[PDB]
Amino acid sequence: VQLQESGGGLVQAGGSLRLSCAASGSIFDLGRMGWYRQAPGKEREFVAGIDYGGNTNYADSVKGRFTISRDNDTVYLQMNSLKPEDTAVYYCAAGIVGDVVGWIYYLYWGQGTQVTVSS
Amino acid sequence: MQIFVKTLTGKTITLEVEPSDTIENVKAKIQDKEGIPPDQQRLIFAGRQLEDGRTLSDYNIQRESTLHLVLRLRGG
Amino acid sequence: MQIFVKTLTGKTITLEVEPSDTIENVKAKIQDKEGIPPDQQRLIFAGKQLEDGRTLSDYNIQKESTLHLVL
Amino acid sequence: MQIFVKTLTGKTITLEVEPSDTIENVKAKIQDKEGIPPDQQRLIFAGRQLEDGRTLSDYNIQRESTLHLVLRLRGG
Ligand SMILES: [Cl-]
Ligand SMILES: [Cl-]
Ligand SMILES: [Mg+2]
Ligand SMILES: [Mg+2]
Ligand SMILES: [Mg+2]
Ligand SMILES: [Mg+2]
Ligand code: NA
Repeated sequence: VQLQESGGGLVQAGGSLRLSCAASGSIFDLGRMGWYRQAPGKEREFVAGIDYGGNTNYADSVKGRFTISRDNDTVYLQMNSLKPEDTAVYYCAAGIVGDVVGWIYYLYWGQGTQVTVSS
Repeated sequence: MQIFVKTLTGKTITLEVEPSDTIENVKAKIQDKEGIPPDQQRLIFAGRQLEDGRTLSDYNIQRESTLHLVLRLRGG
Repeated sequence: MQIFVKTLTGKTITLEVEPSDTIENVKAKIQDKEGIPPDQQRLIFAGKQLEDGRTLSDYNIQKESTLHLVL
Repeated sequence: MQIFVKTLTGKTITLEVEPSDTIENVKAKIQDKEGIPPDQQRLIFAGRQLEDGRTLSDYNIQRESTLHLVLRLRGG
């Protein structure tokens, strides 16, 4: 398993949660890691990304609340000020840009960690 | 004609297709199996992204060929 | 797609590129905009020199990235 | 025999190979043609990453197959 998410769980609205993704082998050397999520009845949605230069980017709905980072063997998603609509299965992934601007091709992705934000 | 579709880590899935099937038609079948919407699938064969209006025959995809499935998301 | 090119102490130049554009093509565009011969250009991203025969997407360079130009 | 090697967005190149060539040898041939060190190359065929120790025939890679090249990228 190249990517294994953890750190999900049940959190009260307004709380914070850090997700982790253990990255095995040389999965980082694709040069781009990301988190995306899938909420009930919705399509997968990009959340945050970081490239091998350290450059990050965020979905508009999480910018300012979420921070993506990585250490030698782990990608992290620090999620602050959590909202009920952040409830989703969260996935870490590794990939590349493609032919069309603004899209990411994820070649590897994990099994997901459930995040549930209650009220 | 059976082709295989595979993600790098995932299980091979087998599809029955016609050489005249469009990539859009193949993606519709992948969606039925794996749940990924066609607009978030990209299929790679011979190091090329397979364009939806084109047919399998256009890309010289033959029996027992294995298409590479990646997840395409709007980000950046 | 828009990207940026900067020397360390110089002006930032904005370039219109395609993801599939080669580094050679990017240097050609910098020559068109700034008048710098491509043979005098080295482009750097994430601390690595970019090779002429590779594309921007080969280097996983996304929109609005900044390349560093050294002469 | 000739095979092709291509990144997702780049133009294709060709290598002269034999079925018994190892993936390691193929990466050496790519370095000779493209200047990419073998340890910066990730090669994909049939939705599988190709292992250095195996040969082309081990992966059923035939004449005029196209390998998919992905760079290994590291900050600094
Ligand atoms: Cl936490
Ligand atoms: Cl999307
Ligand atoms: Mg609202
Ligand atoms: Mg491929
Ligand atoms: Mg000119
Ligand atoms: Mg070339
Ligand atoms: Na469908």
